Amino acid sequence: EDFLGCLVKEIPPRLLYAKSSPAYPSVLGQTIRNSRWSSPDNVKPLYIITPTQVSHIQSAVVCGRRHTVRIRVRSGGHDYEGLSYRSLQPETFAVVDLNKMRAVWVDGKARTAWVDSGAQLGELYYAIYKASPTLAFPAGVCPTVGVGGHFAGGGFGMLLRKYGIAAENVIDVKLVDANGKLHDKKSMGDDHFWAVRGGGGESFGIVVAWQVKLLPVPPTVTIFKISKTVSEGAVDIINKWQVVAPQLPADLMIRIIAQGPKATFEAMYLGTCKTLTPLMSSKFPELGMNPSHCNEMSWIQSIPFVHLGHRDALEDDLLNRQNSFKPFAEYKSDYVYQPFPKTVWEQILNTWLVKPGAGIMIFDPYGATISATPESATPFPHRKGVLFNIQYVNYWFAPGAAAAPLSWSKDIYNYMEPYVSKNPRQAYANYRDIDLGRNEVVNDVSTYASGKVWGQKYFKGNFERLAITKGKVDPTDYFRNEQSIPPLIK
Ligand SMILES: *Cc1cc2c(nc3c(=O)[nH]c(=O)nc-3n2C[C@H](O)[C@H](O)[C@H](O)COP(=O)(O)OP(=O)(O)OC[C@H]2O[C@@H](n3cnc4c(N)ncnc43)[C@H](O)[C@@H]2O)c(*)c1C
Ligand SMILES: [Br-]
Ligand SMILES: [Br-]
Ligand SMILES: [Br-]
Ligand SMILES: [Br-]
Ligand SMILES: [Br-]
Ligand SMILES: [Br-]
Ligand SMILES: [Br-]
Ligand SMILES: [Br-]
Ligand SMILES: [Br-]
Ligand SMILES: [Br-]
Ligand SMILES: [Br-]
Ligand SMILES: [Br-]
Ligand SMILES: [Br-]
Ligand SMILES: [Br-]
Ligand SMILES: [Br-]
Ligand SMILES: [Br-]
Ligand SMILES: [Br-]
Ligand SMILES: [Br-]
Ligand SMILES: [Br-]
Ligand SMILES: [Br-]
Ligand SMILES: [Br-]
Ligand SMILES: [Br-]
Ligand SMILES: [Br-]
Ligand SMILES: [Br-]
Ligand SMILES: [Br-]
Ligand SMILES: [Br-]
Ligand SMILES: [Br-]
Ligand SMILES: [Br-]
Ligand SMILES: [Br-]
Ligand SMILES: [Br-]
Ligand SMILES: [Br-]
Ligand SMILES: [Br-]
Ligand SMILES: [Br-]
Ligand SMILES: [Br-]
Ligand SMILES: [Br-]
Ligand SMILES: [Br-]
Ligand SMILES: [Br-]
Ligand SMILES: [Br-]
Ligand SMILES: [Br-]
Ligand SMILES: [Br-]
Ligand SMILES: [Br-]
Ligand SMILES: [Br-]
Ligand SMILES: [Br-]
Ligand SMILES: [Br-]
Ligand SMILES: [Br-]
Ligand SMILES: [Br-]
Ligand SMILES: [Br-]
Ligand SMILES: [Br-]
Ligand SMILES: [Br-]
Ligand SMILES: [Br-]
Ligand SMILES: [Br-]
Ligand SMILES: [Br-]
Ligand SMILES: [Br-]
Ligand SMILES: [Br-]
Ligand SMILES: [Br-]
Ligand SMILES: [Br-]
Ligand SMILES: [Br-]
Ligand SMILES: [Br-]
Ligand SMILES: [Br-]
Ligand SMILES: [Br-]
Ligand SMILES: [Br-]
Ligand SMILES: [Br-]
Ligand SMILES: [Br-]
Ligand SMILES: [Br-]
Ligand SMILES: [Br-]
Ligand SMILES: [Br-]
Ligand SMILES: [Br-]
Ligand SMILES: [Br-]
Ligand code: NA
Ligand code: NA
Repeated sequence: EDFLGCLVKEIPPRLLYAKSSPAYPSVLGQTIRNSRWSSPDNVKPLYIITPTQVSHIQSAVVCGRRHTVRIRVRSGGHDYEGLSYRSLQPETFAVVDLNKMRAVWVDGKARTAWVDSGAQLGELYYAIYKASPTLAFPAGVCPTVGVGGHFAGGGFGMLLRKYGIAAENVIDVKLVDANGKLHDKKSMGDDHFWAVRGGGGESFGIVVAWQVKLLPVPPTVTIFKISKTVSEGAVDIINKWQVVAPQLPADLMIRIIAQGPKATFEAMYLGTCKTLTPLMSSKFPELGMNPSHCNEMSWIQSIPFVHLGHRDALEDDLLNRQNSFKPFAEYKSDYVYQPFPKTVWEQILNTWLVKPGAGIMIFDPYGATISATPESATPFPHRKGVLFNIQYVNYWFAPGAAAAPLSWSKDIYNYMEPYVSKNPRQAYANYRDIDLGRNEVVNDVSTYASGKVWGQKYFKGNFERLAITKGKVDPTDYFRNEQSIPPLIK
């Protein structure tokens, strides 16, 4: 009653929910993306707060501090492990859900915008579009991903080779810290501002809004999706790709989707078919790309096209808060610095991707701008020398059929170990993977040593600076989860 008592004093009760409340279950599930985490055996928050004003957030944090109830913040709910709305083990926590704070204010001529953390990527992209056909912002591919978690974890998509990650294009934030104080860049100091942009969600306070710079794109971009089965010589072509793709011009990204003995080469080119074809002919003719393969469209139209395959449905695809896609999902990731021997590609395509419960593998090439940024200039370390990133995606759709796909994710990660990065085995923070390791808690504080185990995988040489920053802004580890930066102090 103590915490709840505090909340009602400053926050409109229509914005507060207890498990008792009749609307609680729908408020909880509304942005859950993973059916694994909605089943009733999952630990649920004691309370849910849905602020509409920043002062509501400040009040929630103050109350939380005063009555020692911890807060997990949720924006888009896409956390792979569900850590924005569940804990792994029993504990008492409130979720602050930001889905009602979703405004996007674009300043077209200044090429900047303020975006609320509760807005979804689709909404941010659309608002930029309404302002200018030739402005863009380099973030992820999924339109329902929340801005808050995405930017905090770094965030990258089809513009990553041109402009880098979403986080390194943030010029200001509005943040509520572990004491309910509201900061921006001017008032928070450098480590905190460095850490919050890429150092992972939750750990560095609740970001209310982000100011971004908007970047130029041509009025026309070109997409292609070219498939090659192993019969068509996939293994030979993908073997070339791993060396060529990272050093293609920054205007050209070619990623690979593979879900059987067949590679799909998905490309975004910031230019026309006219100029892409000779470039392909010159730099990667092994693909056999020709003008029939070109899809010219605006940058904004490329967003639903890349994720769905649709070309027609702009407002529907970018502005959607229905969420009927709640699969059971498991994810892992890897980084690759030196080329695979062609035999590994053969095993992947012919053997591993044809197993029971086998998943999907996505290959994003780096190099160019993302790899130009020094490794420590942001908390995101996977930069110079990276050929490509790998995501291992596993979907299933029935509650009892978990064992085989889980077993495949585990088995293929083991298989790949010799061929991917090591000491540490690097991983992408926004592809959250609890099997990389979790925090131990001693005297109600996350330990540095337990945090180090996964932390060096996500953040490499930047982990210690993140922990020191944490130590400065949240020494009592108020804002934490099972995989959040532990405070390092003396
Ligand atoms: C579901 C999904 C995820 C995707 C998809 N595609 C991606 C892509 O093309 N590029 C990427 O870089 N990442 C992609 N991902 C992963 C997402 O980027 C991550 O899953 C994001 O972390 C998701 O953000 P969000 O939807 O906001 O997730 P939440 O569960 O709300 O938060 C995650 C994490 O961060 C903390 N957090 C949330 N909100 C805040 C604020 N305002 N301030 C600080 N910290 C915050 C949460 O506590 C939690 O720990 C494609 C798809 C379909
Ligand atoms: Br109080
Ligand atoms: Br009210
Ligand atoms: Br209610
Ligand atoms: Br419930
Ligand atoms: Br709500
Ligand atoms: Br649900
Ligand atoms: Br998910
Ligand atoms: Br519970
Ligand atoms: Br406000
Ligand atoms: Br207060
Ligand atoms: Br107390
Ligand atoms: Br506490
Ligand atoms: Br567990
Ligand atoms: Br779990
Ligand atoms: Br735990
Ligand atoms: Br201006
Ligand atoms: Br602005
Ligand atoms: Br308009
Ligand atoms: Br995304
Ligand atoms: Br979607
Ligand atoms: Br800046
Ligand atoms: Br504000
Ligand atoms: Br304040
Ligand atoms: Br401020
Ligand atoms: Br400043
Ligand atoms: Br100031
Ligand atoms: Br600081
Ligand atoms: Br994260
Ligand atoms: Br700027
Ligand atoms: Br341009
Ligand atoms: Br053009
Ligand atoms: Br196509
Ligand atoms: Br094809
Ligand atoms: Br082969
Ligand atoms: Br070839
Ligand atoms: Br190479
Ligand atoms: Br080249
Ligand atoms: Br270029
Ligand atoms: Br042409
Ligand atoms: Br040509
Ligand atoms: Br050739
Ligand atoms: Br066309
Ligand atoms: Br178009
Ligand atoms: Br066009
Ligand atoms: Br349209
Ligand atoms: Br909708
Ligand atoms: Br490697
Ligand atoms: Br290397
Ligand atoms: Br098998
Ligand atoms: Br460098
Ligand atoms: Br720095
Ligand atoms: Br290197
Ligand atoms: Br490089
Ligand atoms: Br299934
Ligand atoms: Br099974
Ligand atoms: Br399951
Ligand atoms: Br099995
Ligand atoms: Br090894
Ligand atoms: Br190591
Ligand atoms: Br490791
Ligand atoms: Br693992
Ligand atoms: Br513990
Ligand atoms: Br204690
Ligand atoms: Br404890
Ligand atoms: Br240590
Ligand atoms: Br390291
Ligand atoms: Br590093
Ligand atoms: Br470190
Ligand atoms: Na290494
Ligand atoms: Na997982």
